[PDB]
Amino acid sequence: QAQLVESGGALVQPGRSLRLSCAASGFTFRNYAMHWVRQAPATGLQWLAVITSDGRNKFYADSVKGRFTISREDSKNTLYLQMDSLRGEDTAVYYCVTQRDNSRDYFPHYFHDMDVWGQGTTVAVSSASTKGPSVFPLAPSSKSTSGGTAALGCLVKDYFPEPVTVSWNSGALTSGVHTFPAVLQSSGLYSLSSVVTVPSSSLGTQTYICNVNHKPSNTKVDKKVEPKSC
Amino acid sequence: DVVLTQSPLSLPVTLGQPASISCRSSQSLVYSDGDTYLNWFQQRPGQSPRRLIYQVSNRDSGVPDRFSGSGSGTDFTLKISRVEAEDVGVYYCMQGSHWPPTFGQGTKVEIKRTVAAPSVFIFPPSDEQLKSGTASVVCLLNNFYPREAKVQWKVDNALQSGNSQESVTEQDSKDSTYSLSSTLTLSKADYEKHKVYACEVTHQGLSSPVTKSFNRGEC
Repeated sequence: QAQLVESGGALVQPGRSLRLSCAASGFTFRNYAMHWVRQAPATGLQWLAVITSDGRNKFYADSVKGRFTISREDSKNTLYLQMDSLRGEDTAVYYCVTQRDNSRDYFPHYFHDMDVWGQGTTVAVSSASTKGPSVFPLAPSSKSTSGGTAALGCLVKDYFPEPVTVSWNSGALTSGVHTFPAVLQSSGLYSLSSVVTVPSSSLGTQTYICNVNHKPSNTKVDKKVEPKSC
Repeated sequence: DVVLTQSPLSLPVTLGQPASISCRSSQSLVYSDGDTYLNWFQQRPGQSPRRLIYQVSNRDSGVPDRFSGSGSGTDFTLKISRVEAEDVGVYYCMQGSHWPPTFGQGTKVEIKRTVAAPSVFIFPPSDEQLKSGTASVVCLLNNFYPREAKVQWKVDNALQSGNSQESVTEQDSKDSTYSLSSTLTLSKADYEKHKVYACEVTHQGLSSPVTKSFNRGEC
């Protein structure tokens, strides 16, 4: 049960620096070479860096060599990526990656497997401002009832950069949830809705709370969604 | 670096039918140990890639038997014997033979399923949003197929243009449907000048256009 959890994604002004972290669990961290890989439309999936199990050797992709630094702190089960001199084209989701197989624990065998991935952390490089979302209820009513189904949701409006996450009732409600892709408004701010479908008969008996997290602005909002009597 | 070219880039497949994805490499992927480090990955939206196949043809633990890999040298194939709903997503080949490890551009597997009419829902703006001077009206089309749908906003029977935005989900991994949001944005002033807010939906699965509407102040 090897697990990787990346942190640190944020909006960065062009030319500035950002450090990402990766917390490793469920495996003996010091026994594994560790990598960073990113994903964007411009780059596709692009390997960036590796550090050996013993920390002595590091290798880097041409695109980031001389700007990005990989390091590890085994006592903290943590991998780092120091990103300097950031550029628009560095805008991407950044993943921590390792492998289950460390049979041949040296170059180039730690490039063969790449089968343990984190959840990713989003880095945006732009001349723009961080803005936390406003969260508004999409109140259920007869107008959001269709046969045996009712819908309710939360509107997560006017934030920058991506991304936001939405849970419902702290994860007790997962069935019928659709969190829509964000759309960029004419203002240059993102907006999305998260909706959940419930039995039509359930309206007026249940408490619905959307849990919104905008890590780049360090914003968290719990918004209660109550029916409109119409 | 080694360039991997996938074909096709979009792969519509009928539920239960076979799928084949090609990966071609700029150079032989045979490494100096005589082994070929060509892997296939499975990525769902907002999810990380998940390895399915390693060293051309070896299935990872827990990977369904319907996934198989073949090929040699510069030409490789991922085959899905019978596509299931949970197979929707983007598939990537990856080579680790000649560092740096590189990935193909991704092939998006789209499921062709039976026609499903959307359920249509409308949401008035919140009092909280109106206090900030803006009104967002949201129309939801839930769990429909195919993706093609027309949403028109009417305010007091006035067809709106250029004041709404749509978002469509990726195909659902259980029922192979899409959902669509349409958001109409008005000033508080324009919102409170009109009574009837209506979402009109056209879809193959609907026998006639469906309207969901509310009267401001009733809701």
